[PDB]
Formats: sequence, structure tokens, C-alpha cells
Amino acid sequence: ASVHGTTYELLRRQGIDTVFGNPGMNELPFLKDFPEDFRYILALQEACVVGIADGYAQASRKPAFINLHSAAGTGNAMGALSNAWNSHSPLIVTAGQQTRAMIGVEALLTNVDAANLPRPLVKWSYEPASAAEVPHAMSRAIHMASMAPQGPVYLSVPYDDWDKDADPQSHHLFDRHVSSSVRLNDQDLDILVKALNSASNPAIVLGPDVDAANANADCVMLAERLKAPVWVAPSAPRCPFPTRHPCFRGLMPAGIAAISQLLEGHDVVLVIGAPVFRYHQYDPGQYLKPGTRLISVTCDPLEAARAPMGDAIVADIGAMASALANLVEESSRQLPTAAPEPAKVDQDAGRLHPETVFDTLNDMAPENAIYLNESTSTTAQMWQRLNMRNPGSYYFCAAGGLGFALPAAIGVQLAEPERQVIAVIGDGSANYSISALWTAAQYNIPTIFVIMNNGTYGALRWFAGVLEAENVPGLDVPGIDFRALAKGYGVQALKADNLEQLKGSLQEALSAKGPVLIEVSTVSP
Amino acid sequence: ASVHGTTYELLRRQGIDTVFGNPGMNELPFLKDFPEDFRYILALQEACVVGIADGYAQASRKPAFINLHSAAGTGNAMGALSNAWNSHSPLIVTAGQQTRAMIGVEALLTNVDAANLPRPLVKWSYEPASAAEVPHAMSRAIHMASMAPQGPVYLSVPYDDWDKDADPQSHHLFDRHVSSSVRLNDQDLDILVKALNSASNPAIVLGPDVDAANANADCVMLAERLKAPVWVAPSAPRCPFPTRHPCFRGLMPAGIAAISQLLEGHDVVLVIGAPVFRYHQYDPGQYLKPGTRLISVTCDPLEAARAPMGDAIVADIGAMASALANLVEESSRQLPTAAPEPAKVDQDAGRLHPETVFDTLNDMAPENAIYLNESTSTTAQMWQRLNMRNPGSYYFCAAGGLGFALPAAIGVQLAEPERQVIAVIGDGSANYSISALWTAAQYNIPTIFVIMNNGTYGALRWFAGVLEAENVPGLDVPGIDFRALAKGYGVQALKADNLEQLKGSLQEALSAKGPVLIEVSTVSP
Amino acid sequence: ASVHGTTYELLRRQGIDTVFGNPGMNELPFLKDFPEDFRYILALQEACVVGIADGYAQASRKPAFINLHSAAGTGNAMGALSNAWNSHSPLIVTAGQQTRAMIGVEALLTNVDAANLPRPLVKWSYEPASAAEVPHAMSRAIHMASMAPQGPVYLSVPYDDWDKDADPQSHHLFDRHVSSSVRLNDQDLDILVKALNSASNPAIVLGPDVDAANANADCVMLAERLKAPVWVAPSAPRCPFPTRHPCFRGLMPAGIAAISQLLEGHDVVLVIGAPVFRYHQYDPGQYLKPGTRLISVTCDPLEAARAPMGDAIVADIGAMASALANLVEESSRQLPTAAPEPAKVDQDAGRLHPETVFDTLNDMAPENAIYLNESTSTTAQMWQRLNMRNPGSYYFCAAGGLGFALPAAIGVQLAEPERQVIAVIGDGSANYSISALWTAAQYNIPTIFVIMNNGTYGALRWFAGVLEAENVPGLDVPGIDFRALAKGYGVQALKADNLEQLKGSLQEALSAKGPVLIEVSTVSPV
Ligand SMILES: Cc1ncc(C[n+]2csc(CCOP(=O)(O)OP(=O)(O)O)c2C)c(N)n1
Ligand SMILES: Cc1ncc(C[n+]2csc(CCOP(=O)(O)OP(=O)(O)O)c2C)c(N)n1
Ligand SMILES: Cc1ncc(C[n+]2csc(CCOP(=O)(O)OP(=O)(O)O)c2C)c(N)n1
Ligand SMILES: [Ca+2]
Ligand SMILES: [Ca+2]
Repeated sequence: ASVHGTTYELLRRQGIDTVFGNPGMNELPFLKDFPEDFRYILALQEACVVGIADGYAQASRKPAFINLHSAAGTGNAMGALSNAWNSHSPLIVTAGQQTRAMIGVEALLTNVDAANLPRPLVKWSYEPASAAEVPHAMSRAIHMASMAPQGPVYLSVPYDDWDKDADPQSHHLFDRHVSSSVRLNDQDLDILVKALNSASNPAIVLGPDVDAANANADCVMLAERLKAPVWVAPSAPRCPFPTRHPCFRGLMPAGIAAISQLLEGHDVVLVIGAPVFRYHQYDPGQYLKPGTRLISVTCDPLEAARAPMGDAIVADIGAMASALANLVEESSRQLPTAAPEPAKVDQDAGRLHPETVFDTLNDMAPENAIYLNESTSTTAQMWQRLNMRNPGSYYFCAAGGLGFALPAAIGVQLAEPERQVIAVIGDGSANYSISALWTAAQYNIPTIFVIMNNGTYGALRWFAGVLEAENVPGLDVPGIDFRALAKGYGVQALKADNLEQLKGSLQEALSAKGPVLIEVSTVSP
Repeated sequence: ASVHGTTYELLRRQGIDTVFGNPGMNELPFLKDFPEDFRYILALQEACVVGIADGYAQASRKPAFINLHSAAGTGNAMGALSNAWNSHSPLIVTAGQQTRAMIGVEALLTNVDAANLPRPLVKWSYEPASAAEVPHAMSRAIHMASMAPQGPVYLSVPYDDWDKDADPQSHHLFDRHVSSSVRLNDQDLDILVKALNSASNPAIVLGPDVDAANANADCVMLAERLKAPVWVAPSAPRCPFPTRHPCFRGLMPAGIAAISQLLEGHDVVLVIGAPVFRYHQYDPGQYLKPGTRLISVTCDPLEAARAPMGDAIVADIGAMASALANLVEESSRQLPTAAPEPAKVDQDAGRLHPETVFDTLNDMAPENAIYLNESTSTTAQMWQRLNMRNPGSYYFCAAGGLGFALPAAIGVQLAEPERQVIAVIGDGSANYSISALWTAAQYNIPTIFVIMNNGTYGALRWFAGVLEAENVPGLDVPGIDFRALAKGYGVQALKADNLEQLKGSLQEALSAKGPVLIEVSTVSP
Repeated sequence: ASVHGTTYELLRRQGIDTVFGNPGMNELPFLKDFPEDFRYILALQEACVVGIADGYAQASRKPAFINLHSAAGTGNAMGALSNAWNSHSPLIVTAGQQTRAMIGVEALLTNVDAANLPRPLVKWSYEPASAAEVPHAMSRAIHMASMAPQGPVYLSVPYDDWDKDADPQSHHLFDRHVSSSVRLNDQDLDILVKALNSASNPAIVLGPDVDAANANADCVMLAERLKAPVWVAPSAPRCPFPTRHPCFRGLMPAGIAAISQLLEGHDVVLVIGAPVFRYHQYDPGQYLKPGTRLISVTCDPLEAARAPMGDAIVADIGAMASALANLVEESSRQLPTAAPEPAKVDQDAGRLHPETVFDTLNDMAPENAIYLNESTSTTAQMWQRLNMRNPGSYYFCAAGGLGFALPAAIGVQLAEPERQVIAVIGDGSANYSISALWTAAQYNIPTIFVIMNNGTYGALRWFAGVLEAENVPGLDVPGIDFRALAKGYGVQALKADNLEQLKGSLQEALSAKGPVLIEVSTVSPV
């Protein structure tokens, strides 16, 4: 068989049936004779291609396949690649390389030193030394992406390899099954269990790897057993817990001092599926107040090694959560009391306060909605005013890289056609990957886009104030008609200048059958 | 406290008490006020420094700490790092960098783009952005090297960082315990054990991670239970099974065809702590023959990803091995029959054959001896003729990089002062790190060095013969006097031109007080 | 044609006839049927292989070809490559890779991510995408090494490539001639010449690239016309100027403050072929005192960019030096004030002071001797006491990496059979590349090795002192017998325990036919 055929067989047999891409001259020899059991998803830009794939991989909890054009295409995606890395997304990035005979002369379309391009934002980057090796390298890439901790990979392949004769011994790759579903040995696990049952005032902290592992329900059972308060690790890329559950305590502020102070009083603090920690703002202080010990359970050796305090276990989050939830005894302590309901902010007949939007989104959206956030100045209000009962109901750019929510909201919706995806994106952030809108329309992927328009970078201006920094240029974004952009890419558009219009626009988008964008006028800071 | 104080406190609390090094100007501010509870092992050149630390780390099954000088020192040790990578040696390599104020002008001794230098032969590579961050980076290096899969790490530290004040929060890293002692979940583990129980003709292949995890005994119990034959994986850097056990079948040849042929007949083949496969010579064919199904247990995701066949499980070798040995049913099949005893080769009163040397060593060395091998052309005869009952009995350069055995043998002897270490080393390979001899004499480490002197790069002449390659230069190394080399570095020397002399020198060396080198006149190929 | 035949044809057509190597299996398909117009130099260890090739490349002023084994052999030589990078040595480093079919499975001997290995110490790292591209790749490596600024390059070749058919169009690369022999345009050169003519108190500073270009004599002319004092840039890897010329000022100490002080009062300071500057010891102060202007002529963009002060011109040192020597006016100023003569140090009949050794070498050695230095605590004294009036008379680890001088002194001597190489090497430094001696014996290369045995890492102890560092481990190296090491590798050995023995040993070694090692008992700094 050919490399072309042997490779499509490898993907098939590994459970791959979708290729998100933007094509070039180097990817043609691979894209040709596109099998009937595969489906192609075009995006007009590479950051969009990878963002859609990303959203898709995270929601489906399975690797996504990507096909990009040489260096220019690989480069245009590296922003999105930055987010994927931080979110442990299993992305198999494949880029086309110039014909082997033209690489030396560095002809146009030649990915020079290709393996180094994506570094250091990838787990594995490689260019095969021969055509016949392609299938095997594809196997490595697939498994390298899928193994815990999950992450994006990169494979460069000359477009002249696809027609070449594949190595018959390649068939051994087809049904290779690699497992990293592992957990702490019985002995050291019983000691951890013992320590948990002996804790007088334990707290729990959950990160994105919990939602990734669909370990959410096990973490609920674990929290209820231990009758422990639950927090989401700072800068959360996902939601690992029910926001209305009695134990839930909200999202931790992304600061050293704020976190140690919040943990003060708790003797044992168990962190699951989160870096320790994902700080953001400057808040020098004590990592942990005396009397508080920390135990981290991550699937990433890099997270475990860099943690400034506490002990760590490197195991699979799905396996560990399940074991712990089924091992720990039921504490007699009283079950924590659910946090009070956020008060309703005063709203006039003019511009809408972000608080009003969320309260409104929470009232009208189906219970199994899926929210994406890239309204940077309103993350706190969002996490508080949005009741998210189910797994994989929240997504936020994991390396803080803007341009992720728009496309990712498309990939998620594609992966979850039964759940209404609602992307909440600031007017600034909506520009980074605006072209992505075209994909939602072309394939009729029914994402509802909510654009919060403050005419500026609320977040940036804020930080500006927390630095007393005056005379900063480039913070305003006036003169952007999001309705016209939506029209440009064939997506139904709507506007809400007030609460009355907001309620109306939302009505009509949940009833609509295709993608819908709503530009909402929000107060300025 | 100073970064200096805090850093040594960290090393100490993490169980490190030994520094293997060759000092430079950028290392003195680190080395000054050397605490009494630490020991410093000086080697004359950096391949020797690392090699010794490698042997030490492998034998002790704990991280070894190394201190080298900037780029030139790190550079000199690169070859040694390639072996360490392949052998998963937990080595924390640190190099002195120019004072921060003089980095910009690239002053003499400035490690340019330092983190990139050792790549790609290290798990992690880093230079802290500030002095206060040194301790934390050191904590990372420590854990990144100890965690599975174990391997060398690299830390570059500007020499002015040591006197600066350390962060008071750094005390949290002192007692951080990180665990990767994990095994497959209960559900999937059951499936595996059932598969092993159901096998009609099982075979077991073992690699170096078995010996490193001291799982040798557990593997012995496993093979006794399944009554299946046991093989060591090709290009073995270690021995993880009694070479006299009834199940032991020896070192697999390092060829694709030869391995698939050996494995023909066995329905299920269990590979533990080894790559699949570490082939060497070009021997094209089938990876496996039909009827054979492969299951691999590895602690390194890189190995699981690049296996061209079989299923893989990524987990700690210790926990996995111990789990399987105490779970599998005891087959009723008849325990395999021990392999015959190598045949005695005809030996005249002249040049000694490698077979004779090994037979004499075996009939004279203590039962708990430890052997290192850098006698390239006689590896096969070595594995057949040495009885190695105990774990940690064999070391061989894991990436084939010559210059390992000699320093490593000193590192091992240092690690195991109660076990007589005997390094067998070709006349060719003895020169790569000849200078390490001095460390053996200086620190009174009684390692025995057997130099197999045939006057030529033997394994090279062999290969050249298989490739029908003619007129190849640089294969002969005449005119080296090893006794004179040993006298040069203060190491007692003896020579064995015949058997009588061999017996006598061996008896004298085993008795001698300090290190001893025997130059043996062997026959050529 | 095979890739093997074509590659060897390219090498000869490019002037290469020597291959410095340590063979491995991956390199055997390359070394086989070794052509009769080529010669192979074996060294027993990689750093020794590269070090010899380095000395050979620097002395001959031509690129040198290297053949090493996969990752491990490349790795062993990376310390030596750090020195070569700093000395702009044109070294073509080739390493054999596993057969293309066994790279994926990462068989033993596989060089993983090979091109990344020697980075950041190479101008170019590459592994070709196919067998037929090898020749083109070797062409690139050859030219990347030879083009200013010259440096080491790296090429990894799967061993199954050598037998495969080469592209017939590969013959176009045979006579390819690349030139970077360039100087500053006429208009901007005139402006520079005017600034030199108009200077009231100009000073000249010269680095290693001057000696590399053989621009020493043009610098002499220039220094004479400008009647300017001449200094060698700090951490000098080579000697760019007659040490006894009336203009010679000596070696600049490697300190910021020391240098601005030495340059005070000079209105214009012209630096040629050196980084600005290769400082060493922490010596904070003013880069340049006010009233002092700096002009740097370098062949390396990296050097011009990183200079903390001054204007820079990136051009060929050979051409720029020649143009300037022949363009400047002759000044009627008086020559620099004569340098004091270095004093004869107090010397008993016991252990030898470095200064006694240097004066004695200077008295007995031929006018055209070549000295290498890896005697780390005696460098300043060496420069004062050795009269080197010829080009290419001095070499010293350019990145400060020990293990250079001994192998390099062999490369140099091979390259200069008519000039007597004298390597002055510390007891510490001698160990990094001890096995190189074997190469001297085998090919009968008459290098003389002077081992300065003081029992200690002298420079370190000194630094420990200038730091007030107490209880530093590992500064002593007792119990090394260098006569034994020499015998071990088949090199004739002598011992100098005092002045009388030293004189006799030097006389004897200067008349010997093969290589000689002299162990000199010197006084310790203690
Ligand atoms: C690609 C990228 N560019 C720039 C930034 C820095 N940044 C963070 S928030 C922000 C403005 C976002 O404003 P908007 O999306 O309108 O939401 P708001 O902050 O107004 O709530 C910028 C530029 C980033 N995180 N990613
Ligand atoms: C650092 C390094 N250099 C070169 C090689 C290639 N090589 C492998 S075996 C060998 C000859 C070894 O000679 P000797 O130690 O005498 O063993 P023998 O083959 O003679 O038994 C060489 C040059 C290597 N593997 N590693
Ligand atoms: C590869 C390498 N290792 C270590 C050093 C640090 N170093 C610089 S000088 C020196 C002392 C060398 O001693 P020796 O050769 O006896 O000369 P001496 O100082 O006694 O004159 C050392 C270890 C270095 N520069 N390069
Ligand atoms: Ca030999
Ligand atoms: Ca010394």
C-alpha cells in the first residue's frame, strides 16, 4: 500500500475521523483521495483552525487532528498552540513540507528546521527521515498527544512521501493501544487515604484536568464524603465542579497571598488536576500559612516539579479521583453551606452591566449550556452569576491567549451538537480570530456568539490602574461593527443596547437553527 | 538566609550529600564554605565527572549531584550525558555561569544560550531569571530528575547569585515529596493478569528499568509463576535477572528479524522496563510473527510512543512488577530448564581468549561482584560466562558511547563499597576517560580494571567485515602501555600475557587494598 | 556516481585532503575505500580529535574536516567546539547517523534531534532529508565554515546514504567559489582614514582574527604610520603583533575598569579583529573615559552588535587591514615610550618559578617557535617574557576551555612542520586531553610539551583568594606522574626539577626527532 493509504488506515483504526485544516501546496498530496469515512473542516486562518480543533478535542476528550501549511501556517497557529499547551489539549498538528528534493535549496514553501518551529509549545516535534517512516511517526504523534499528560504534537512531512511505498510491517501500528490510566500503589494510597480521613478541616482545590478526565462526578462524591469546601484553581481553563453545589466556594483569586489566606485554617489541602499554582497578578506573601499542609495530584511531571510547596503525586486524574472517592470514609462533620446568591446590580434603561448579562444568560439558557469566556474584565462576575451543573460547561483561554473562544466555541458545538454553546467574548478579543465565524456558517454549527462591547480593553485599563500607569497608548477599540462582520461571514447578527433588547435577542438566538451573533452594548470602566 | 545556605539546605533535606565535579571560576562562589556534611568528588575531566556520578546514581538508585564549569565543562561531558539519557540516570547537572552583569557583553566563561547547550540530552534545562529563584529552580531540577522516567537535568547559575538573599518562602521546598510510584488501575490490571493467566506459551523480556527499580526479585517470582522463559532486551545497559536462573535465556540479539524469530511460538510476550526495541545492526524483517502479541510496561512515554508493535502501559516498573508477581496464578506447566553451561574454549600458553578471561573471572570473583562492560567485541561471551545472581551486577554504556565503564566503575564502587567492582574494558575504549583512574587512587576506591588489549578497535573491524567495507582507516590502536598509564595516575598495575599470569594478577587484585589495573593480552579478530 | 564518490570529489575540489577522526560504525560506510590522495588522522578521544583539527585549521588558515561518531562522539567534543566557536575556527564536523530505516525506532547509535546537539556552538547544524542531498549539504557546511566569520559547522549523515546514487547535477558544486573578502565602501573608508589622520593620540587594539587573516604585517605598517601604541585585546586566543616591536604595549587585562584606564587620553581607539571586549574578571567601571572614541573593525556581526560602546564596521580583517595600512598618512609624532624589560625573578636551585621557565624558553627557543598556552595562572607573565615576532606564534583556548592546548599543539605542528611547536601546559590542564599524546607518537609529530607541574589548579586558588573564599574543595591535583603518562602513550619523557635540569631538558628536546614531554617542577602559589 502507499504511505497515503497506510496512514489514513492508522488514523481510522485509532479513532480519528475528522481533519481540521487550512490547505496549501504541500498538503495536497495528502488531502487527495480524501476517504469517505473522514470529514474535513476548513477554517480561513490557522489560529482559527487550531482553536476549532482545540475546542473540539477538549469537549470530546479525544485527540483532534490538524493539517496546516508549512512554516507560515504552523506559525500562524502558534498563538493558539500556546493555549493548547497550557490546557493539556491532545492536538496532532501535521504540516506539509516541500518535496524532499527541494528542501536543500530551501525553495518556497520549505519549512526550514521545521522541528524547532513549534518548540517549546509542543510535547513532540518531528520530521521523518524517510517516506516509509511516516506512518510510524504518525503513530508516535498520536500516542504522544494522547498519553498523560495530554498535549499538542507536531509532525512535518514532505509532500512526496505520501505516494511512496509504505512498509508492510506498518500494519503493526494499526491497533496499538497505549494506556496511562494509572494511580498510586496500594500502600502509599492507603497512607494518603488515612491522612485525608484524619484531617480535621480539609479543603479541596480542582483544576482543568478534572474536567478533562470527566472526573467531576467523582470529585463531587469525594467532596461530600470529606464534607470539604471546594475551590477552582486560579486562571481556570475549565469548570471541574458544580457551581451551585453546597461545597463549591468559587474561583480562587490568582494571587499567592490571597490563596494562602484563603487556605488559612485548613490543615490538609488536596489539589487535583491543577498546577500549583496558576498565579497571575502580583501578590507577594506566604505560599501557605503555617498549620496548612498541601497534597497535589497532577498528571504532569512539570507541574509537580515546579510547585513551590506541598507534596505531589503524578498519576492519571480519572484513576486517582475514582480511587479516592471510593476509598475515603464518610466524615461525620456537617456538610458545608452553599455560597449565597449574588445580589442583583442596579440596571438603568441604558448600557448593560456585565452582571445583568450573566443574570440574564443564567435565567434563559438551557441547564446544559456550555459557556466560553473571553470577556477579560468580567471573569469574576461570570463564575458567580452562571450556574454550571454539568461537566465541560466552561472554557477559557488557558495561557490567557486571546483568539481562542471564538473558534473553540465552534469546535465544542461541533463536538456537542445536543448542547447549546454560548461564547461570551469582549469586543477586543473578538478580533483575534474573527474569520472563524465563517466556519460556523459554512457547516451550520449553531454556536451563539455574545459580544460584550465596551469600546475598549477593560482588563488592560484595569491593570493600568493597578500600576498607576498613565499615558498608555493602544487601550481603546472604537469603530467596530460586529453586526457587519457577522454578516460578512454569513452569520445571523443581532444587537442589544438595553436589557429589553438583550432579553429579546437571546430569545431569538436559542430558537434560531444556525450560528447567531449578538453585539451587546456594555458599560465602560 | 543566603541563596547559598538555602540551596545546600535544600540538597541536604532531599538526601543529597555528595558533589561530583570539576571546578571553575563560576563555581567557586557555590563551592566556598563547603559544608562538612557534604563530600566532594573531584575528577580531572568532565566526561569522567559525569561518568562517575552516573555509576554512582545507577548503583545507589538515587539522584547524583554534579557541578561543572560553564559551557566548556558541560560540553566536555555531553558524550557522557548521551549514555545517561538512555539509561534513565537521575543526574542533576549544574554549571556555573558568569556574573549576571557580565552576561550581556559575553565575557570569557559566559555560557551563551545555556539551556540549549545540553539539549536534547536532558529532561529539563534552565537558567533562573533571578538569584532568589535559584533554590526553586534547584527544587525543580531535583524532582525532574527523580520522577519517572528518570533522567539527567541541567541548571545554569550565574555565580553572583549565591551570596544574594534567598526568599523566606523557599523553606517550603525543603520537605516536598514527589511520587510517581504508580501502576495500572484495578479494572485494566485485571484484564492484563487474565491475559497472562490465559497464555499457553508466555515469554518475558526484561530491560534496565527493572534493575534500576530493583524489581529483579519481583520479576523472578513472576517468571516462576508463569513458568515462562526470560530474556534481557538487546543492547542491555543493565542486568535485571539472575543469569543462572532456570528461566533465563540470555541477551536477545539486537536485530528485528532475529528477535521476531526468537519470539515465534509464544502467544503473549511481556516486556518490562525496556524499549521495544533497542535494535542495533541492520536486520530487516518482521517485528513480530503472526500468533505473537506483545505487551509492554514502560515508565517512559517516549518508549511507549515509538514501539512499532504491541500494546503499552506507562507506569512505574517497581509497582507494576510487584503487582503482577503477586496477582498471576501459578501455572501448572513445567518450569523451564536452565540453559547449558558455556563450553570451554581451547587456550594455549599465549594470548588469552575473551572466553577464557570471563571463565577465570567467574571462577574467582566473589558471588556478589559487580561488572561493567566496555569490551565491545566480547559482550556475547561475557553474558554467557558470568554468573550474576544479584541485582545491580552489570553496567554497559546505554547509548553505546565509549568512555562510560571506567569512570562509572569508580562511581559504582563508591556506591557499593562492600561489592568488588570489576570493569572489563577494551584497549580502545579505555582511553576515552583514562583520567578517571586518578579519582580511584585519590579517594581510595578499590575498583578493579581489566584492560582487554588486542591492539585494535575490534567491534569495528567486525562490522567493517559484515559491510564488506575495505580500505578503512583508523581501526588499529597499537603502542599504548596501560601499566604506565595506571602508574601515571597512581594506580597499582599488573599485566597478564597468559593464563598463569591472569590467575595470579586476579588473585593479587582481589586482595590488593586500593584500585588495581590489569592489562591482559588478548587475541585479535 | 555514488554519494560516496561525489562527496569525496567535492572535498578534494574544495582543497580538503585530511580527515581528523575517531571512527564508529555509522562512519564506516564513509571511511571505506578511503581515497589515496586523502590522509586520516586518528585521535583516541573526540575532544582530542577536534582540538588537533582546530590547531591545524588555525595554523594553516584553512578549514579542517572532522569525522565523529553519532551523538556520543559529537557530545565528547562539544567542549572543544566551544573553544572553536570563540576562535572563529573553520571546522567541518561530520557525524555518522543510524541507517534511515532504523532512526524511527531509535535504534542504538541513533543521533536524536541531531542538529540540536551541538547548538548553540555551531554556525550551521543540519541533517539532509535524503541521500542525494548529502553532497549539497556538504557544500553548504564547507562554505558556512569558510565564510567570515569563520566557525564550526555540523552535518549528520545516515550511514546508508553513502552508497546511494548522487544527483548528476551535483558536479556544479565542485568548483563553487564563495568569497567574503570585502571592505568598507570608498566614501565611508575615506571618512575613517580622515579620522585616523586627524587623531592627536590614536591607540590600536588587535584581536585574534588579525592573526587568522595573516594581517599582522599590515597592522605593523598601520601602527608605524600612526605612530600609535598597540595592545592585544584581552583573553587573547592568538598573537596579532610582534611582541618586541616598539609599538607593542602588551596584553590588556580582561577588566572593564582596567581597560578604560589603559585607554585614557587617547582620542581615537581603533580595534581590529577582536570582540569589544572579551572581559573576564569582574572589574566594574567606565567602558570608556570621556574624550575617548572607539572604532571597531570586526568580521562578526555578533561582535559588532554586542559592543557596549563605539562605532563598528563589519568587514574582512585582511582587506580592511590592507586598505588602512596603505591609505593612512605618515604621522611625524614620536614612537611610543619604550617598554620596561621584565625583571629576572629571584630563583634558588629548587623548584622553578614560571618566570624562570619563560625567560629560559625565550633564550633557547628558535625565533620562529610557536607557543601554546594552557598554564592558567602564568599567562600575564608569559606574554611579557616571550618574544614572538612572527605571525601564528601563539594559541590559547579561546573560550577558556581546558583541553585545547595539548591536542591543538599537535594540529599546529602537523600544519607547520618547519616551526617548532612548544606547548606550555599546566598540570591541571594536561589531563583534559591526555590521550592526544598518542597521536603525536603515532604520526611522529615533533611537538614539545612543557608541563608546568605545581601540584594545583593555580588560577582557581588565586580566584578563591580574590574572593576571600574559604574551604573550597577540589583545587589540588597531587599524585600525577607525567613521565609515566608520556611513556603510556609512547612519547619520550624528561623531568626538570631545577634550573640546570630545565636547561638540559630543553636543549635535549630541541634536538629530538619525535615528540617530547618535559615535566617541570614549578613553585606553587600557596
Ligand atoms: C493574543 C493576545 N494579545 C494580547 C493579550 C493581552 N490582553 C489581555 S485582555 C486584552 C483586552 C481584552 O479586552 P476585551 O476582549 O474587550 O474584554 P474586556 O477586557 O474589555 O472585558 C489584551 C490585549 C492577550 N492576552 N492575548
Ligand atoms: C565515544 C565513542 N567513540 C567511538 C565509538 C565507536 N566505537 C564503538 S566500539 C569501538 C572500538 C572499541 O574498541 P575496544 O575498546 O578495544 O573493544 P573491542 O572492540 O576491541 O573489543 C569504536 C571506535 C563509540 N561507540 N563511542
Ligand atoms: C573544561 C574546563 N574545566 C575547568 C575549568 C576551570 N579551570 C580554569 S583554570 C583551571 C586550572 C588549571 O590548572 P593548571 O593546568 O595546572 O594551570 P595552573 O593554574 O596551575 O597554572 C581550571 C580547573 C575550565 N576553564 N575548563
Ligand atoms: Ca580492542
Ligand atoms: Ca597547576
